Amino acid sequence: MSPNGNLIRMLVLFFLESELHEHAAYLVDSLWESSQELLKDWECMTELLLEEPVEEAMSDRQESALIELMVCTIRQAAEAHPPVGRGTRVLTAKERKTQIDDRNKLTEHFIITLPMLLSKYSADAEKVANLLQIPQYFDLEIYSTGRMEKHLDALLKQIKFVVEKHVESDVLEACSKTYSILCSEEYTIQNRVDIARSQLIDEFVDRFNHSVEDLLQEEADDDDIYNVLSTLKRLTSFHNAHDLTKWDLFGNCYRLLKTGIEHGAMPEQIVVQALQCSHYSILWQLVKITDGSPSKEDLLVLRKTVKSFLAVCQQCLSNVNTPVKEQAFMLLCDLLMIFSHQLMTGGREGLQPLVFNPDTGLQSELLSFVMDHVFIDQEANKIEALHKRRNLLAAFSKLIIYDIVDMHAAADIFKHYMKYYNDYGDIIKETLSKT
Ligand SMILES: Cc1ccc(NC(=O)c2ccccc2C)c(O)c1
Repeated sequence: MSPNGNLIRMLVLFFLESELHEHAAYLVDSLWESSQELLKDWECMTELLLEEPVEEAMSDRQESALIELMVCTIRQAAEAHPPVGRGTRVLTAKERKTQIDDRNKLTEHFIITLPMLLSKYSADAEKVANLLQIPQYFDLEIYSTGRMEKHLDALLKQIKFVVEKHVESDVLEACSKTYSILCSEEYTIQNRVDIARSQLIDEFVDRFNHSVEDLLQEEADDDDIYNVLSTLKRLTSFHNAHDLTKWDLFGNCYRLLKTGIEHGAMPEQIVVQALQCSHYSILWQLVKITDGSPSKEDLLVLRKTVKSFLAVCQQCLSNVNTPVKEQAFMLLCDLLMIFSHQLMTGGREGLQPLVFNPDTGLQSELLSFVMDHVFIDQEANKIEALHKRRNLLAAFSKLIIYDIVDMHAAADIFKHYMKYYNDYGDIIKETLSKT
């Protein structure tokens, strides 16, 4: 009760104070054979996080660490195997009997408790985003069984509160996934969740649309810019896993982008988002046309939209801000691969009119950006910045293999930059071997 509250309050210390476990998930896994009972006392944890102290309190850092360890205990219990990167795998009678029971306990528990956790820590992005990893492991049918409808409203009350307080990519993406999980995976609750959502959205589209109109008509306030980007972000986040096509968002994005090309004076994050949103709008328009039995005008309407957007993305390569160029490029290398001749695979030859071949002028810019923004001259930030350029190239690499860009002009650049490996490599190899 308080005995297990000591063991866990010291476990959060042993993890934070010693460098002996860098990864929470690995720590929990290592103790799991020996210390399962203790590590599945979720009532003990949720207590320590919600209670007020008598004496000694918890530190913001230690709180964050309990939340993180907790989620890792919830996963290991649900999945009933060591985490990604410690695995090997056939449960026995009892192992499976235990798993079902653990899933029951953490669902029955967290349905009640997770609304309250979110409540208290509502403004802590890192904490909120880590708590929202928990529903995926719910036995969601129990939002019926336990007559627990009151608590599902309570999660949704709190998820609404978070998205309304937050603009960080981690929180919103975390909130979005949670809605996807609460939806599809049991009809019983699907209808209730669907409404809380499409009302959540409506409030944000009305807010975005007014902001957009505010911005463009205006001299343009620091607020005008706050409001446009603030709302857009919430919607872009959601539009990846949520089919927001019914709200014509592509329209206002396309205006913001067009205003930022024209008068050259659109803030860099508005543009990047405005893009990423448009792109999600387009992918969703495509799916409805793939799975439907679509008409001639249908194809030709989406086509006109795609060709107008491919031009925006191309144009946005010229934007001063390199975050824009990177996005612009990343979408160009995606879109040109999607609306390639591959689109006519699986007897879907009806889609010919959608296919796009990128011109010389565009191909010469898709080379430009590589030479300028992959292959540059000159701590934690830089290993991350590298894997990005890596991805930017790997996504351009796909266009080279299927001759969507001039493959010869590309390999000529790959010559020019790999020179010092062709020209001096052997000599540097055998040298470093003998030291
Ligand atoms: C995703 C995202 C990023 C940034 C912002 N907002 C701001 O940057 C902002 C707003 C008003 C006054 C000062 C600042 C710095 C936002 O709303 C959404």
